[PDB]
Amino acid sequence: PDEINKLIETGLNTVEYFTSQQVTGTSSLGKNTIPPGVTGLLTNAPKIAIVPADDKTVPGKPIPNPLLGLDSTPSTQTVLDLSGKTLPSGSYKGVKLAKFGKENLMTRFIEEPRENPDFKRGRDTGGFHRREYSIGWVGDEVKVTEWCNPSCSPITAAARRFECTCHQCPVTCSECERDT
Amino acid sequence: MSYNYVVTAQKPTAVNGCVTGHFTSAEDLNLLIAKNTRLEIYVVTAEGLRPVKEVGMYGKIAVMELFRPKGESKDLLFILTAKYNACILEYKQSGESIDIITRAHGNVQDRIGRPSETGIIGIIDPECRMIGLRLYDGLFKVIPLDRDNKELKAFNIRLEELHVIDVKFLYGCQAPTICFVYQDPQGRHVKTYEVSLREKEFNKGPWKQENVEAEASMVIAVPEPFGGAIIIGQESITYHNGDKYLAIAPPIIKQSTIVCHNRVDPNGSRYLLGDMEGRLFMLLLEKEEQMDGTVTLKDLRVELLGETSIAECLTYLDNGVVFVGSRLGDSQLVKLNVDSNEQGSYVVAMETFTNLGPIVDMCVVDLERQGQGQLVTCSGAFKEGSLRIIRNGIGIHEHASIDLPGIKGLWPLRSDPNRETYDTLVLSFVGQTRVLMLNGEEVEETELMGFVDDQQTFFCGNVAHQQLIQITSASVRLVSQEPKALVSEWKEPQAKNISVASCNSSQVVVAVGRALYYLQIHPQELRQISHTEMEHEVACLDITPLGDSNGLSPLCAIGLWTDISARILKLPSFELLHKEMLGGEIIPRSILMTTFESSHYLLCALGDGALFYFGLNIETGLLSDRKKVTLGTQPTVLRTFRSLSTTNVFACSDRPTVIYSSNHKLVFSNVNLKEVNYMCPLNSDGYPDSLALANNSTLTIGTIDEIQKLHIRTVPLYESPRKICYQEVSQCFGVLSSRIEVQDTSGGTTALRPSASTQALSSSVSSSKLFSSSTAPHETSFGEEVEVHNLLIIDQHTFEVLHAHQFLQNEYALSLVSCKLGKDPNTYFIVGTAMVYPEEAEPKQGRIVVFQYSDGKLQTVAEKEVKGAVYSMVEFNGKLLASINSTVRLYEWTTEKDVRTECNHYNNIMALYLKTKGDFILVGDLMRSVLLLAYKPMEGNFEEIARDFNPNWMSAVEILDDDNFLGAENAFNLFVCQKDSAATTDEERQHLQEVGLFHLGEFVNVFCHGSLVMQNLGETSTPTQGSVLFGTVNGMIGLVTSLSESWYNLLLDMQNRLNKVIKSVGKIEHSFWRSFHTERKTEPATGFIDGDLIESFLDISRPKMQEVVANLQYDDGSGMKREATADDLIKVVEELTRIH
Amino acid sequence: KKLVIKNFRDRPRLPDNYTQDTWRKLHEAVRAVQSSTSIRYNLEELYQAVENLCSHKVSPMLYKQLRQACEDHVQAQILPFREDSLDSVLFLKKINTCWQDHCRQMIMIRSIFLFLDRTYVLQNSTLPSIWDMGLELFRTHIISDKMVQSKTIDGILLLIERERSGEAVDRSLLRSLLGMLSDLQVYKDSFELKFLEETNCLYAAEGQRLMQE
Ligand SMILES: [Zn+2]
Ligand SMILES: [Zn+2]
Repeated sequence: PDEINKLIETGLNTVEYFTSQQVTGTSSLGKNTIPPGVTGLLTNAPKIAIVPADDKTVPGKPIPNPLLGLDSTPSTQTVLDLSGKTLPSGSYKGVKLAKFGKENLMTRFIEEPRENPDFKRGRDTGGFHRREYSIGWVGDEVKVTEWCNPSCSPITAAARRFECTCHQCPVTCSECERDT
Repeated sequence: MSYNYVVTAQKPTAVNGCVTGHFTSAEDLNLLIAKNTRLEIYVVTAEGLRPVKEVGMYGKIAVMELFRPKGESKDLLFILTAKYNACILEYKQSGESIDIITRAHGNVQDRIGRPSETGIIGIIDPECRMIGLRLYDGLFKVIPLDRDNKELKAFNIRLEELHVIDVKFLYGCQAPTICFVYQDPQGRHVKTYEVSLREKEFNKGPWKQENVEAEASMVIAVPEPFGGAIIIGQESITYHNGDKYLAIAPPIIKQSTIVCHNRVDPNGSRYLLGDMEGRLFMLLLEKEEQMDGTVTLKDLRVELLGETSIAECLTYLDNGVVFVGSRLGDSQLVKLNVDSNEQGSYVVAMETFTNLGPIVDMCVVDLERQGQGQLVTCSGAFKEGSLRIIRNGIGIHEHASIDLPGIKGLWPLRSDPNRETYDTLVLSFVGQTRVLMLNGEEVEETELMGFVDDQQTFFCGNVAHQQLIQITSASVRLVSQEPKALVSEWKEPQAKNISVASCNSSQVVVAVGRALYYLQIHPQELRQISHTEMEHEVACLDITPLGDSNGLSPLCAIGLWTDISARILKLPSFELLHKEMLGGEIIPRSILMTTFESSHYLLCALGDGALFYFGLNIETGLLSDRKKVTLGTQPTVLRTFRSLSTTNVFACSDRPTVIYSSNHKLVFSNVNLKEVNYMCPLNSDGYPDSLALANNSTLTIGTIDEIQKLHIRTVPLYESPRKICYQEVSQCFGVLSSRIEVQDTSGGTTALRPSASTQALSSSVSSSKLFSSSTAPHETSFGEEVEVHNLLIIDQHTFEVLHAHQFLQNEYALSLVSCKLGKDPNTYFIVGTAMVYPEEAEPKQGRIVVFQYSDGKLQTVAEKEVKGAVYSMVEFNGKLLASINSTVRLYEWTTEKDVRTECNHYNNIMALYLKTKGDFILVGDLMRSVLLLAYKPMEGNFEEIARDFNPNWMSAVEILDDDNFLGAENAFNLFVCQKDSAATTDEERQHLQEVGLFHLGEFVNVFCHGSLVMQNLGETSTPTQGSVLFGTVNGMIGLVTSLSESWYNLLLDMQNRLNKVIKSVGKIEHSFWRSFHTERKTEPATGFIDGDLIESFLDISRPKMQEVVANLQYDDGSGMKREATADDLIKVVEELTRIH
Repeated sequence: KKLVIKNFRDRPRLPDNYTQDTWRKLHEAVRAVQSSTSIRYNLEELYQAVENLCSHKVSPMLYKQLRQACEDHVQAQILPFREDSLDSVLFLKKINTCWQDHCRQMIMIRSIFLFLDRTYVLQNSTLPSIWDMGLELFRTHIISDKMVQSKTIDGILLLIERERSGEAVDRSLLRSLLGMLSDLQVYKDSFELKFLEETNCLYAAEGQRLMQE
């Protein structure tokens, strides 16, 4: 839980942009803003806050480096050439973060659904899927693998797919579908 | 392998900037206005601004300041384009010539650099020794103001403070002092710097001040007398003068942000501040002489003046008259009362000028069905909300103008049987008349024997047998020419007064209540041929004779008052021939029979402002292909009048028009004028074949202009509009709107002011509870803004807000369309929305409502659901092709009356723009460019066909023809993709190449098929093909059309010839300006000919003309390879300027 | 290009009455459209009287006058209804004729003042059509802020409740009264709930009663 080393701008909803843009030539996304309701897990040395190195204290099939083009399957793959010339692909949020990451030594973000609530995501703070973000940047290329980490699992700079310590959690969530 | 043409149909109206000074002459006060690509120069005088010169730049005026360097008699203009095209200009006028000359020019673009936020800053030292340009980060480029820096070469210094906000040199200082505000982690510091041209670097400012206002936004540098710089923040102001530090926080600022300024005094005394929401402030720093040393500033304070337009630019002129350049509203001229009027408003509206932008959406429509589309556009933003109606109009050359406040009808006489030109004009006012004699070209008030003037005339003119006739409330009166005296006077048997009266050379008909008498005109007498009574009171008559007839009408048109009929009576008997019912609650108010091309028509016209017209055949005396249109809101009055060699009507009203037959079909041409109450032809000799018009304030004579220009009609909304559609059956429009409301502990949000949505007839809220599941945002409680979106149904004719359907809290409307689905015969208003919340990065919830304007109000028929925003939808072959976020769904309209998913496409980063031709769908992405989808009938689903492979941040998009797709992105450029024709591979078909690039300089918001020029399309060979209009944030409206390969080279060649002979207003190369340019690449230009250039050809001297066809040739489309002088191009250019 | 009239006598005007004598012909025309009388100035002349009288700076004071004319006539229409001769069916036909008339007599007016409505009032979102302006008056006093509401409502349901079980009730009388309520914008609010709240109740009973029966 930190506090000073967490000062950047929060952007607005997509639609807000869509709106503000039609009235002024000016289009805003060309600023170091982190998309609302999303947090980066990188303190090393919820705007931003420290987190456990990793965690063995529970199940945890790790997530394959996004770059080493490996198959996690239940997930989303976002490519983003930081120089045009090649079409981006994936999901909108994927792309957004992809760029926010690379431009700041940061590689992991967690998006707590708007629904409910330091970081005690476990028994109590459980019951429904969450969104995960792992990012890697070799050259102008950038790739992001995002997936769903059950509501009660922890949150670590370690990229892992968890199972379900709070046997209460869901099966398949809106985000999760389409993921292959 | 693709060719298009692009002309501007309307210069940009939004005002990017404005500056005052002495540019034209040392003794003249000037006002320079930057539109975008245009520069308007005015001159203060008294009532307003006098246009002196208006040039168009080849770039986006990014900076525009003036300076007075000792040596030059007057001021000079520094203008820096957005493509970093710098330059200085002088104003030279030698008689009939006025040139703005380039006294230097270059390009201050560095190949490296990082485009600072806060944009391009352009400043100048009061010592006028050099200019300063904060272009990229940490690099304050400097330019030497030496009288020989014609290339403008400049050096570039370093900055150890990357994030800078505002910068401005400081006055009265031995060495150029540069003050600015910069941000870092520890906050926003505000320091200074000394600059030297020899050492070519910074030395060190006289002071500094580590921690200052959290939200400092403007560095206001004060002149000689006081000195120092003021810092405007978001809630507190601070002034420094080296060793001076004050501060004040008037709660008046708390409300909103200040966004512009202007010093009112040649020395820090009084200033002007612009509020981000309309407010207008006046900040004064009450000076203070010590006791004998010098001047020291005492206390400063901010006091509210009132409300203006949303002031982008701000500039004081004279007598307390401030000019307010709005960018999302109408700019304006204001009076600064020193004597607070009612409601204590120091501000007082003087005058305003049209501002179409930002055009956020628009539809092409032809209400009259005459084959001439008009433009209704959702214009403007917040408070400046509005709709605009762009229509092609006719004008009037205004020969003369009197100041008559009360004309209630006017007629043209003829003093003597000898001369054939009028020489008189009778002007009726309320309880009286007045005869006017045209002494050649003058106006003196005579008197005429036979007539009265203590009564109010209803008619008067030259009847048969050298006699004049005056019908008034009291009686009709006959008079003589040569002898000139009263020679006969009818009258209502019992002193009753005439209510309605008709007349003409030979006959006369007048009404008295229901009583309707008929008189014939003979030698020294008014013979009373007949009399009759109608069931209801009469309200209009017209006995205009027709056919080959000899002045005698067999008929009498008429319109009555409770039954609301409009029949044609046979004269001698008043027998009935044709009785036509119409109206409902509004009566006829003006009528008139007439022959247009050779066909006779009868034209009644309600008090509504409606206008019926039938194909009245004189022979049988009956009418018969009943048509109808609407012209105004006030009861018009028809009046016939002849043109060059043809005849035609003239509908006087709030919206003046001019009926006539263009081709066995009626045509209406709103006259580019405001009100036009009464009118008559005027054939004086001093005024040849003219017209006489009277509004409520003035009588004016003049001839018809007849050179389409564009007329703009505006309907305020006081709340921002986002989309609009046209319902061809409910005769009303669809407009998604949106108002901003504040926070009030009570239970919540209250408005900010009335508006389209809060003040309408019917008005329902959404009772739909599909999201009542939870919905719990914990940021509502303390003052805040919150968009409330409504659907406004608007009346086609009156533009009154009929019904106002509100939406679910925190819900935004963003789609809209009027169509018919499946086998369902109705016609609905289908909306597309999204549930928006700041804590979310995007919407997960949204819906597709389906309405119907049954009558008086809406009625939610269908109501499907979906996860995420519905960025755009559109009627696709009966089916309903909408699109949510990454998804592109197709829907069906069952017999049960429901919409059910039926096909999808998820391969898009964000689908924002749709378009529908056949079974072809053109999709535009936020950044993934365009894609050509397709509906496979049999397959029952989607199939990508092609797609641009270049990353493009689409802004709008359109389908021109089967094979070409037009797109426009945030880069400010246009491009055209085309399905490859190398049908060799089945993969080289997955690609479509950008076969056209052009740099518009405008941020297009909407495109759309439709023209503004009278079409007359049967099979008519046109030089250009297709027609697409497009809206722009800057109010600019433009047009795009396709070309014959054969016409491209000529025009492309011609374009080139012109760029060599034409001086540029900054010595900027047209090839450069129009170069496709993004932060990424910078290709040239292609498949695009900007017609703006190819039109400046008709405005340059004839000598230069030939100096262009100079060896020019031409060969395909037509048989040639030989030269061609001007009179060839002129033909083409001219003939080509007809499509807009 | 300016212009001035030579010898603008500026004389055909010495006395003055053709104003307040026209405002008089209008008060009458109105008070006699209201209170079902017949006027004797026959419509068109009265119309032209407005169109001429109706010129900026004056139109505004005219509107206020035409408004307050009704404003007065309606408040007068209340008194009777504020009685107690209880047959919630007379009370109804009463209020219906009291509406069916105010209707045709605001339609009469509009036609006379057509010029004032479609000139001044129409050029003002601020100001309501003469029509809409009467609806707003017939609302404030009569169907609103009165026992009349809850006496018209409790009486409309009553008519239905009794058709939902074996009596007749004269469709017209209600199609009219309900229409009115609609035209007046108090339907889906001074009648809807109750109606439903009273239906999702009556039928609730029928369920049991009829299941067992
Ligand atoms: Zn999930
Ligand atoms: Zn779990």
